[PDB]
Amino acid sequence: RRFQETLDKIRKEEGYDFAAIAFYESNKPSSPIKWHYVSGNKNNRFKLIILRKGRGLAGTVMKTGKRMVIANVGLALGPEEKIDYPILLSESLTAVLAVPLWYKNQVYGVLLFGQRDGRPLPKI
Ligand SMILES: [Cl-]
Repeated sequence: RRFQETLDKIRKEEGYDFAAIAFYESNKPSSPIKWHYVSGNKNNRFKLIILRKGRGLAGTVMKTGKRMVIANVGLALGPEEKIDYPILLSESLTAVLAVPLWYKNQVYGVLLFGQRDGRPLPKI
């Protein structure tokens, strides 16, 4: 599809190990947010991630409408506090960049880029 092919292209061209897109699961008022599309994923455990608004990497970006950058997960977060950003755990991400996706001044999704094994973030 359009989203999948765009996702694989940007991830490869930007020199990232992983990429994902989160959206609200449904139209329902108390709908959770979930990682819907992935590129460079090691497993399908990202599908176990259920985020309420304001929770996880996707929920935080969705709520604020502001990018989130973690240049070094090991320095920025305690190993125990990683459960608050579950994609970091299922995908063993060591650095992340998460940006809001906008449509007509409204955030509809979260685009995430991640590095593994201590590979630094390329220029943002
Ligand atoms: Cl997450």
